[PDB]
Amino acid sequence: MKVELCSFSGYKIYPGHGRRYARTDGKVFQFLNAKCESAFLSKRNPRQINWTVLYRRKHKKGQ
Amino acid sequence: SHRKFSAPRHGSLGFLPRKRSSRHRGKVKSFPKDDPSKPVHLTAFLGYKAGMTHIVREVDRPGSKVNKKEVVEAVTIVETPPMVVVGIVGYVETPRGLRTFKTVFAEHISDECKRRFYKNWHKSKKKAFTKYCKKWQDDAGKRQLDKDFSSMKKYCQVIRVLAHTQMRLLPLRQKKAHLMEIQVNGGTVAEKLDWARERLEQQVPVSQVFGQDEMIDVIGVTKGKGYKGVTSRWHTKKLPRKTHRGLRKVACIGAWHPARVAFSVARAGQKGYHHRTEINKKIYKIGQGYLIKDGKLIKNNASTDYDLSDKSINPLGGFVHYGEVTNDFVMLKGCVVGTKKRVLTLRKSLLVQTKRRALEKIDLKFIDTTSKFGHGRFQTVEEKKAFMGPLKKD
Amino acid sequence: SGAKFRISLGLPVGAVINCADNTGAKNLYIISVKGIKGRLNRLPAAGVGDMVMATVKKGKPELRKKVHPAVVIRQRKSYRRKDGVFLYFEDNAGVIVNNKGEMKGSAITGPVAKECADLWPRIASNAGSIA
RNA sequence: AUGCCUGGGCAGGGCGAAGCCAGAGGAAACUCUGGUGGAGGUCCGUAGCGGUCCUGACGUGCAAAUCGGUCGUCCGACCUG
RNA sequence: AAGGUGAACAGCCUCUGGCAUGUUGGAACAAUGUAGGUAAGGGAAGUCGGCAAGCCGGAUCCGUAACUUCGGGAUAAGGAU
RNA sequence: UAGUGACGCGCAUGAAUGGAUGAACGAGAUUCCCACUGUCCCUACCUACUAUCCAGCGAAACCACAGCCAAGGGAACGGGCU
RNA sequence: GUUCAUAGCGACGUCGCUUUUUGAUCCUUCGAUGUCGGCUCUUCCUAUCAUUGUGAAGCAGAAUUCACCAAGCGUUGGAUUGUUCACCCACUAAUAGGGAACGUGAGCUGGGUUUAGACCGUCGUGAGACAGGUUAGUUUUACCCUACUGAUGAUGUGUUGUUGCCAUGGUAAUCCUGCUCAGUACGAGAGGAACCGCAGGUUCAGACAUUUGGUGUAUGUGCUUGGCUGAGGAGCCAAUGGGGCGAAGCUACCAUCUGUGGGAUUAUGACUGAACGCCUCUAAGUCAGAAUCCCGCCCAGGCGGAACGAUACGGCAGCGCCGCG
RNA sequence: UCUGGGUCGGGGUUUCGUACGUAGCAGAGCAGCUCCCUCGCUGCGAUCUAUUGAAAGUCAGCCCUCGACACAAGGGUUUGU
Repeated sequence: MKVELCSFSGYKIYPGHGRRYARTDGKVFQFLNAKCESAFLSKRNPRQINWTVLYRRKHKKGQ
Repeated sequence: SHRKFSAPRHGSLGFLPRKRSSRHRGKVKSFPKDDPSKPVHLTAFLGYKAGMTHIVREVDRPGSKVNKKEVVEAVTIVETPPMVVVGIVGYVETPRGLRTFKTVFAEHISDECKRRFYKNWHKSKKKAFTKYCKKWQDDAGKRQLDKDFSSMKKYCQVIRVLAHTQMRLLPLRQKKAHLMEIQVNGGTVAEKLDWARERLEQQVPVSQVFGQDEMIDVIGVTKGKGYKGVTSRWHTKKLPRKTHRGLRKVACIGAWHPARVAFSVARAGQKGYHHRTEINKKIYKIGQGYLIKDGKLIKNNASTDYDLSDKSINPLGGFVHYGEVTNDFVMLKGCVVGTKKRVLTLRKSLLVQTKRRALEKIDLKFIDTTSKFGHGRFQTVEEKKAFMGPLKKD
Repeated sequence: SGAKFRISLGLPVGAVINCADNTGAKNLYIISVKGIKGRLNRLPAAGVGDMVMATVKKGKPELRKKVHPAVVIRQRKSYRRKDGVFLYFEDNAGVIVNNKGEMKGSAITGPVAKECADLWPRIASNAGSIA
């Protein structure tokens, strides 16, 4: 079972859950849920949204 | 005149007494025909629907486009604690039908089974089977019981066993156990009666009655939906918006010359709570309940040879609107009739199951355990803790 | 040998998909779908990799005002794979084809769904990206 | 329904006609540019007047012709005691 | 004929003043309805007919065709904030 | 079989019983296109007020007698007759 | 029809069936039976378009028309027209024909017949007429009885509870594509099958929400316009203020799962076998035989049964078996 | 009386997205004071940073509680072989 990473949030996507979006330019994205899907489609930058793993890496939260 | 454009009718004419089922527990309308060559075995069991989840496995059907590829299937969990045998009953075939001949109950009967005989348990004095148990503690009673068993052996053609579920081991609120007659199929009538008598006042697990990779039937009451219109009950075409006296209604009921409404006309009424018998449900996994040797053993429920984790079939926070499954369970392919907490009857298949898809062996690779109380994203609380790290509530 | 493994279809009769080949056509108005028995008041629906009949509503006058066979490559409606992933391609795109399955063009712009690629080998051969 | 007499009433905005001022060009005739001006049985639109469509609601109704939305007009052949 | 927003006597909120929701109340939220909404993909393929609903909508800055009675069309169409 | 442009052979067009044209306008009648949407594919869900039940108050139309069907005849399609 | 009447047709004549067309009569209705279409929906008929089983050829295969048992299951989406009718486009096994007061208006629409306002052409001096065209033109009432869908219930079983039986009714699955057979049988060639198997799909039926989508007033959590608590904080009003995300619950071939086996035989093909010393499926007798019929699977369960448990300790009681009055 | 259920609270899960307050040498800048010092001090100031994946809701039709509270043979109508 190939577990994918969410293209917006970064959470692991199990085979049962998630959604796949193949853009016309020729690249594929995986979305954990409709929240992340809508956030990505609204062109929101994941590094400015607090709960995103990219935001946590950027702000050095935890560890 | 005739109908211009032909179209198939709405609904099934063979399924339309559209009334709330008089019974709540599924009735086995037909048991498998007993062949007097196989050993004795119970042909049915009584479980309770808990919830549904995912399953991931590799299929082994040659020639298919998805052969030797990972697939996901929806699986329904039915918690099936072992049932206590409390009585036996004989049936004699008559030209009028199948008449019950003699019913013999056990000496000791649990309060869970006793609750069924009383509509009100708090008000009653719990006097059921008070003088009947005296037959098992007297010489005259023992002789009478032996004579009854001999008469059943001589005359009865069909022998069924009265077994009741163990409501104590369930998270359900109710304590009134469900009793059920299960027809025993096996050898001669004498050997069958001897086996049934030996199994008296004994537990019966699901491994005895059913095995892995078996096609069975699920009998139960549909989740009720109350009074419904024709558009929902029979899925008829909706009238256009311009209609004056409603649009979610059947427009033409019948013709003029027959001055009566036919039974085949789709009418508004009760929808749901219908007795149903789904067939060809595949047992993906018969999982063992919680057992203790030194500590709790919860891995046996959801851990597989490819996952080797410490997860149980219970998702995070338990099953929604059911509880936590701690007893033996059966995992069936696809959905089954009835809502949560609903009692279901599992019956052995009535047909010779010789098919490419019905003989396929199932080897699971991954069992989903994400919380169903929303969009769950973590399989286990340990993984969630590892991913999140420390929180403020620490 | 491999089966179709039906998926969600969201291109009924009347859908205008975009042409994804260098034939010269811009739009393809779907007029009907092959291999559909039909039902009363039920519009035929076309999914990924389904053979359809279309008309060039915009493009070369040679291709306009005539019926062309075509194969649907991408659909914006999300369809479920056999392994449990839902996929949609952000647009409805198709390519003009003949009766025997040979493409009338020479190249395909954008990705091509794996269902269509497996069902039509020539479209897979001309495909740049799969799924 | 119409004629007459005597009274009352009709937010806020768009188009910017005659007339006038300044600048530039011309040999003249005069012509272009920027302003001022607020005329119109002028346009959007409220009060008012009327009743297109939903053939909507109701249709032993609130009502022996009413209600909702959407509507035409709203400085003049206007409305009204 | 008050204050705020607002071009406004538009709509909405508030002060002086007025009232108990308009010939009754309680308990559940079944089917039909009346009045509002939302819907993945297609976008009139439904229907006699785009009926209904929906789309655009204020202001500022650009731009504005055919025709013409040269007055208009015109807030034409189409763009940015 | 609709809409628009040309032909006249016009059952039975035609010049103040006015012909042709026509900028602006029209809650006038039609055709096509763009965008838009549950009109539809194919229905689903939510809210308010009824419909539901209860307390109180409480009518009206209609009414030969009353109301289960198949066939027959009949005054030529019966709830009554066989 | 290359030869040949009956493979398929069939002139000159002739015998019938149907009221799904128009006709004739006026028998019922003028103290009113709502007058075309379309939408929705149920059932029925075969004069069978396709699917099941077969007979036929001018049937070598494919294709094909002819005939038989046969109505179980299907008979589509659109441009035009109010249309029935009609033609075309595309798919498909096929887009077969009809009835039920020319089914169906207290079911819907009102598009055009068919009130009143108007325009055009013909006719009439005129008012006016036009199966000659165009436009706008109110579709009332169920709470009554029965029928139907559901829901309490009802007489008996001494009373209740239990697990069950069953008479009766309803009935359900249907069709197609791809691989192998096989470029094989067949055929000079072109072309081109069929049985059993494997993968699946169209329509329909029964469910269910793990996933995807929808709804969303948990008015759950943020963001915001106008106003109001002096302001910060916390809030409210603007018929759900608007707009993102959204738990649970309902829901979509818009997600997912499942859909079964026997008996008698029809058409037909046959065995033995006389009538008729021969021959014959038939006269006696016998075999194979299907989307047919019936039953099984499945829904309900009879003014119908089943055995089993307890059967009124009371502060007054009330009962069950035995025997003889 | 498998002691049961109810209320509250605690966790698990889940939805949203980082609460009020505090501090900052962050912050387009602006003003006062004066030690005219303009990183000097004091103030206004969309927003940002740490506290803070924080704050808030979470069964009414989600799961464990055995942590605190009270309550739990009680009320009325019945039927005989």
